[PDB]
Amino acid sequence: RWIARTFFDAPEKNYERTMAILQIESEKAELRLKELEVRRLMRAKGDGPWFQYPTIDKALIDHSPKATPDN
Amino acid sequence: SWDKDVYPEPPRRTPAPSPQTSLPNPITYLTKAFDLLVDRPVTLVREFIERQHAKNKYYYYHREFRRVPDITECHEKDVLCMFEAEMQWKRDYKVDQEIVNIIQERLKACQQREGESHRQNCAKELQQFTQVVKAYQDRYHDLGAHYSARKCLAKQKQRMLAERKATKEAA
Repeated sequence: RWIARTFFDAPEKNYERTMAILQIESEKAELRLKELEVRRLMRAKGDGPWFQYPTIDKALIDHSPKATPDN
Repeated sequence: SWDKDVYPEPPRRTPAPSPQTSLPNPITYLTKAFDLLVDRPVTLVREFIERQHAKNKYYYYHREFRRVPDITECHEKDVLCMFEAEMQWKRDYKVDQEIVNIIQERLKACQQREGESHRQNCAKELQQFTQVVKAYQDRYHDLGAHYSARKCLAKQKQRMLAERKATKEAA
């Protein structure tokens, strides 16, 4: 009884530690699988803000009266 | 102490030996000398130690648990449901192993008490032994080392589905 009193831990302490720790890592695993599914559909269709390789910037396209009428 | 209804004992049967002739009886003198040389001093020592025990009073309690609901009520993944489910199942597994230990100790004690006639007054305990161990062989046996709880419920479903097909053939 003295050994359990001065050194060891209650099963309540360890049990709730296990339960909280499973909650944490279940969040981690669900976010990881959701991450890779979001990544594969976002590479497939391209609608998302990740895989957008830079196209032409149209600010340099400056329409104006040219020399030749038929451009 | 212990309950007399979980570790049963038949009543005692002891004869009174009638000596035909008179040598007499070395073991009676020897057991009276044994009583006077062993039985009195160890009793006095134990009585002293029991008074030293009963000066103060310790107590230890029995740890008790509740009924967390099921594994049949837990969902697809839900790890904070399956955890309580499978720890409740594993504690049932430990206490059920010790049920088997109690029944097998009863069988051993029926063997040694009843003497050289085994089959008298040991039919009932052998009957309940084969009953509980048939239940154990049906329920926990052929799953292996990586039991969690889910292989036991899979065995449960597979066995009752096979017996459902058997009674459909028996219909």
